[PDB]
Amino acid sequence: DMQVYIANLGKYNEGELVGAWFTFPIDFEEVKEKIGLNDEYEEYAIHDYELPFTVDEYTSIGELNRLWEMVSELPEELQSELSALLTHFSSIEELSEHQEDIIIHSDCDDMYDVARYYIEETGALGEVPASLQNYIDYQAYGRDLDLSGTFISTNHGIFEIVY
Amino acid sequence: DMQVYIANLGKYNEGELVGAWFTFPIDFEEVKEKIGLNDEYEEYAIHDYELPFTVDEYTSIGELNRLWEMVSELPEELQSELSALLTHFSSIEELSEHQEDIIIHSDCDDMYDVARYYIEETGALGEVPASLQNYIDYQAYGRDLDLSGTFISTNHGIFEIVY
Repeated sequence: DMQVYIANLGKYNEGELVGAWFTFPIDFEEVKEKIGLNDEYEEYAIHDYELPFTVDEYTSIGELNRLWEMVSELPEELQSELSALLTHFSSIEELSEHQEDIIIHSDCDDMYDVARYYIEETGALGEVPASLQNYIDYQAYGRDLDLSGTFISTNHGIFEIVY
Repeated sequence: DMQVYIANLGKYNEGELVGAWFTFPIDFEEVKEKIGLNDEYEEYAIHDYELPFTVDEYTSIGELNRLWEMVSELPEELQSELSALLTHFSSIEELSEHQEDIIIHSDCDDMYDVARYYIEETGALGEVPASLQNYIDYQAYGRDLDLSGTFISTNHGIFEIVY
């Protein structure tokens, strides 16, 4: 759970490759004494990992401890879908800039229900007469809410990135 | 134009059948002297006609003069489509009972425009918000206006028989 397999730059041939699992936070010296060395300090071969995001094989461990703070800062419904938010954003820092703009529809599951929420519950367009209340198109209004703003659909609800 | 070919019960064999055209009103004696007789008074063989409605071959001429008053009483948009009104009613007298109930949409031509008239112009269901004004289904509301009341479609406009 949110861990790495970080050893080693020594043994490029990887004869009985070592270094199993380290959760966060991470010491340099504890991992270095866990995995040894190649008589000098070149380590953190990030071979395997298990993270909600993507990281390269040459990333410094300080950047991993930097990113872990911002990842563990967020609530679980954000942390369950960090790659889905990364499909619109570009970094965890940029997500941390706008981490209150994202509106979460746990109740709504598809665009019909999003339109029905914005019309029936909120009254964003105005009051709804009851004889009109059944005769309102939701699909075309849902398509125009899709083409106006930016909506992302996940398993839990619908994420709405607002400006 | 609204006339008949009424001769004769004499000459069942119709050897040089006579009696050409008589508009309304109709005399018994003028037609009888126009077409002759068979030494007695049996006449008004209604063979051909040209009328906005349907009449049988044994109808008395007094009933024709009776019906012509009610037919010529109506305005031309009713008189242009008397058979279309007869598809819902049963007689010209019954049409004369309810001759003010029929509402005429010269402007509207199909059920989409009838729904758009009842919603946008009248506001039968209430006020229309402008951001809602495009997102209102008219086809389903038109189908339910069709299945609720009684609408008849002609060349000129739409006839609405109201209760």
